[PDB]
Amino acid sequence: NVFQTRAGCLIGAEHVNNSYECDIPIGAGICASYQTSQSI
Amino acid sequence: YKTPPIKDFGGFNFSQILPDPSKPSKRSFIEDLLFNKVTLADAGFIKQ
Ligand SMILES: *[C@@H]1O[C@H](CO)[C@@H](O)[C@H](O)[C@H]1NC(C)=O
Repeated sequence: NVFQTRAGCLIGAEHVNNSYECDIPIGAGICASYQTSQSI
Repeated sequence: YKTPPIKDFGGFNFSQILPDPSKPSKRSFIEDLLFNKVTLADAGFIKQ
């Protein structure tokens, strides 16, 4: 689940294509949340 | 709110400050000038 952003390399969270009111600010317009199995 | 679809405001010219859909950013001419004036120092966010 390696993902590349402009704030750094993120390991442990899968990348999606939707856009909601973001939960945890990562940076550079990228946020993260805990959703559904269960994952980040 | 989306930018106005038609431009008949009555003679007033807003193309100077409205965004131009010609560059990968939505910055107008004034915004581009203002960005070009001040220079940053962090040099991006990635330095391996
Ligand atoms: C990774 O290096 C490449 C150049 O080979 C560059 O396109 C990219 O900007 C670098 N990664 C980030 C997040 O900037």
